[PDB]
Amino acid sequence: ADQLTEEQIAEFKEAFSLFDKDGDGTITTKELGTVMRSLGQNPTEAELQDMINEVDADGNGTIDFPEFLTMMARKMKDT
Repeated sequence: ADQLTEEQIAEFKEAFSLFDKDGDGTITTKELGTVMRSLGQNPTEAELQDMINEVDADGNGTIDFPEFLTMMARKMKDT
């Protein structure tokens, strides 16, 4: 299940909404670094490339909404 407070989801929606202007909820991997920067997050370039190559398995250059959300959960020290 989600491990994010419901109020945080409102902000997360507005950040993704400004970039998923493609119309069905997809963002490009070239702007992938930009959405996280708008949210105030700057991870290592090594992590940036790795989180992209795990989900962009078909190399289509697009990332769907739940994939990006999974990666944002996966980078923490879980319990």
